[PDB]
Amino acid sequence: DLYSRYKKLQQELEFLEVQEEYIKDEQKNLKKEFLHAQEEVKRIQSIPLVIGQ
Amino acid sequence: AVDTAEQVYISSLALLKMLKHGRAGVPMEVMGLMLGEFVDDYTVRVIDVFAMPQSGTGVSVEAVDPVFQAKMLDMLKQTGRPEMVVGWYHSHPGFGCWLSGVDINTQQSFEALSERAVAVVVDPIQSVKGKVVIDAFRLINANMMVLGHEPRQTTSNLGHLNKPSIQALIHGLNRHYYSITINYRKNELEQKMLLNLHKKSWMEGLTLQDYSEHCKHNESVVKEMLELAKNYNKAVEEEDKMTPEQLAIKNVGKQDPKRHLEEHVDVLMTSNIVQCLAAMLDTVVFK
Amino acid sequence: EEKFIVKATNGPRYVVGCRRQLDKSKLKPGTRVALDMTTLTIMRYLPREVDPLV
Amino acid sequence: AVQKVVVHPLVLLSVVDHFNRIGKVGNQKRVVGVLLGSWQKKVLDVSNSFAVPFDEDDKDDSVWFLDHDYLENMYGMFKKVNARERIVGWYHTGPKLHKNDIAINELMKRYCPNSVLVIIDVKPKDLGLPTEAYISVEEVHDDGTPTSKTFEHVTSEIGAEEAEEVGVEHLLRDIKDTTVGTLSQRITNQVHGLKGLNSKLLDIRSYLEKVATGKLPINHQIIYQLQDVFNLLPDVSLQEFVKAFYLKTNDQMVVVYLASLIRSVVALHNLINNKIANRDAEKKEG
Ligand SMILES: [Zn+2]
Repeated sequence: DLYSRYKKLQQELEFLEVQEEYIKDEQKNLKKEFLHAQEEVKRIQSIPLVIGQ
Repeated sequence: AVDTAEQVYISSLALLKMLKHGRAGVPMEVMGLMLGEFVDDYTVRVIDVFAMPQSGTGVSVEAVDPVFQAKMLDMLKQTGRPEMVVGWYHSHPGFGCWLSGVDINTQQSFEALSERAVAVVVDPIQSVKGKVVIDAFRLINANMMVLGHEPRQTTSNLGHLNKPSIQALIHGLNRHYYSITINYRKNELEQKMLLNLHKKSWMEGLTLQDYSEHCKHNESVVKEMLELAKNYNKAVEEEDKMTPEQLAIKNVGKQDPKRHLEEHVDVLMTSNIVQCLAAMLDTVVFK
Repeated sequence: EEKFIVKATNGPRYVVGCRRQLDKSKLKPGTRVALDMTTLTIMRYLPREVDPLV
Repeated sequence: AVQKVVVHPLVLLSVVDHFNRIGKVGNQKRVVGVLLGSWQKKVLDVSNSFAVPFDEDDKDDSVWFLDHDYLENMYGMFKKVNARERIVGWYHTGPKLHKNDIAINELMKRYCPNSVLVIIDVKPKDLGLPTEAYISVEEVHDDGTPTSKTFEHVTSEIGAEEAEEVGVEHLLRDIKDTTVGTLSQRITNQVHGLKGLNSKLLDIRSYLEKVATGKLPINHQIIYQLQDVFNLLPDVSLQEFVKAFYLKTNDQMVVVYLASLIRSVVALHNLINNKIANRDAEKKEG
């Protein structure tokens, strides 16, 4: 238990280390989707329209 | 008495033919015919789609000329198109994509040969250019009113069939009139030919022509956009001079919907074109 | 200068764009023009006249 | 006469159909399709097209098979359903220009008006633009060669008017729009050197091959203008352009001040909320 915490903890080192490139992928992809949906809802607003009050 | 879970395969052929046919989708009633091949019970594939000449009567069984239909179909049979007709399509502008009594009567008359009788109604007139969501229609048997309406298995895709959730047409006229799911298909030749064709449709001829145009327009035209950009920057900073007073008084709650941050980030993104194209001028000057 | 406000005869008002063929000569305000049902493009203008001036 | 043309992707997807309805027979030759468009205006606009059964011979190249009744029937029915578009020309999917194309094009030169020619590739592996508009006009040559049909390259663009952009954008769901900024700019600035590298590198090798191993005059006269324009930039000493580097580098300094100052303004809300939120949530947590 005393000495096993090192090598047992290394599995948590790998499990937490593997999340770096993952959160890189999410933060680099979800903003591309943010500008995709942003331009998609932006292009809905068209110039030809009716004027009310 | 048996029913399965059918799904209509839609390629880019019928889609683009319904887009050109939607551009020719004048208020006058139009006619069209879908073709394909029936491989099994619960799948249907469309390949060949053409248009029909307009008539003063509009969508009707009398407008369908059997010698013209069979003539064009025979001319498709002598060519590399050995596919039989699978259904007929049309356009319903303005009054909604629903089917009138004449349409359900010519559908009842045209479904005597093909048991499936796929029906598609395209309406790009009031549909925005953001979505091109199209739906396929079906005819239910009048003798099935005693038993369940649609004994269709695989109820998972009904969540994808719930996207057209208009509160008047779907369940406003859902009695004796239901619909079916639609999926697509794309091979590698359409993926690379159409993908590279669209990227090239957004690119240049030699791809090196219009680069130096902006690289050298940064000194002539963009300077005006940089001065005006600084005019908007200062035009916001004149209020950002007043912001530390409110932020120095209340500090509780937000009342101004303006963020003043992402707009300036975008201004920096437009300003980084000079930095990104400076290396381009370095390459053009170098070699 | 590219996109202006139009006033239809029926009463509802709209806004349209500029067609790549025509220029800003006839695009000045005070001249009755014509529109299209699709995309609200402008083909040409409509010169005024008295119903009786003809 | 015509400065530029407009080709919609519908006809090239109809070439995808040309590659779909083959039937796995083993021929995959240069299937000729009847190109349609609007020759009324000075600019050419292709809306749609169709095909005609076209078969050649294995050994003899001068063999070509067309059809007049199928052309008049498909064009008659297509004109009956849509009279706004008429015949303009044709196009073949073969990557190489054969000699028989003067006889194939000559039929639509006699019966139809001046036909434009488009050479594309059977495999979409070419990075360049697949469409090249080749006008069928006879030009006078200075060397004295008899007047023959000459295919001059006319610039082309691939655009969609109203619906095909929406259909392509919905069917792809992978391509991105203009999206000015970091990614769309830096991708072009990264792969552009390969976009010119494959073209120039792919051309000057066979060019240098045909320099020494060439005969059957390839119009060597235009090579003088080629090397002339290549020698119109004789490695300028950059002496006069130094002040231009001071101007563009001064604009670079402007972007430096804008980035540093504006980002320093953005640091306000972050470097304030980081303190006032953490210390108040901490002092009020318990
Ligand atoms: Zn109607």
